Amino acid sequence: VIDLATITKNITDAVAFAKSVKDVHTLVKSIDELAKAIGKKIGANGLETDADKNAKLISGAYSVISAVDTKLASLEKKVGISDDLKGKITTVKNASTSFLTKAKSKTADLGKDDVKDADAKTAIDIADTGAKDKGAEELIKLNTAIDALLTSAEAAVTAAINAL
Amino acid sequence: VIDLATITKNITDAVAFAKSVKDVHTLVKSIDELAKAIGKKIGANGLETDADKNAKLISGAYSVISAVDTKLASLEKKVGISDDLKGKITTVKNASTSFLTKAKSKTADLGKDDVKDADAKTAIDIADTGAKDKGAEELIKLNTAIDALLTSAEAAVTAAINAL
Ligand code: NI
Ligand code: NI
Ligand code: NI
Ligand code: NI
Repeated sequence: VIDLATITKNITDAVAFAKSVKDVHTLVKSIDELAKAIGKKIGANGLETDADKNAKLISGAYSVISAVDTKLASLEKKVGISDDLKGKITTVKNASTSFLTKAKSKTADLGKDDVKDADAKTAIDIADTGAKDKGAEELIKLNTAIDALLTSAEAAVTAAINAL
Repeated sequence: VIDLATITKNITDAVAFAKSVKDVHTLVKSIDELAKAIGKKIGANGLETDADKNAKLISGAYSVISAVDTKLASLEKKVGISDDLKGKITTVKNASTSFLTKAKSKTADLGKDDVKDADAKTAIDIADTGAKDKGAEELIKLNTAIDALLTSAEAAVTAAINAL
């Protein structure tokens, strides 16, 4: 009296799902690395200060969240996910779309020839002490939503290993 | 007479190692998203063309690979890793150190007030049909090295679940 095939499939499934979620979490976290580059140039010894001219960096962030967005779109579709987890996915996807919509709507500010440090922070820096009025707020919401989904996905992996 | 607990620990350890590896592969792949942004502004409908002024975007990529490099430096140190995997990690960390070294070395090209698209491509765009002479070559190497590490890491997870 025991049971292995079903338990094995359950760990495989839960791990496969966590993989997709983890990949999305990494991408979102990575905007924090891009924010460190606001107003920075590559110099002889690493990043040094060279304020402003940030547009293409924000474009980078936008490109990354685009990929997040596309990945979640595809996750939303996976078969055999619990209603629960599908909901947590939708919350992330909504947050991601939100960020992209906000950024687009601030084209005049974020796409101009010289986006100043302050404004770049309002788009992509979650520790921004300024207004978070050009993406940052939406980025915080995304971070909260993906942290929730990842917590759930990893919980399932743990449960599937210990139900062993 | 199989030892549920040793099998369980091995799944857990292999999965935690893959988690770290996977997070590094995603950070490296993300450079491909950033490259899509070279010479693009955020516009009312998404990225649109706005040539050049790419320095801060390259800084972004630089920042991201710093994070990769740091993560691998920590991985290198994990206890209980097989010599084989350790070697596979070293190949990745070497490649990321290489990238940062090359970028730094091309400061006069990459940190100037107007880095043109072509140049940006030679740093951070692995499908660049131009020279790969300011980072791209090293980024391609990094890509190969982490793909190999990831393949190994994921193989171990599947072995660990299958050994079950
Ligand atoms: Ni300057
Ligand atoms: Ni997070
Ligand atoms: Ni322009
Ligand atoms: Ni790859």
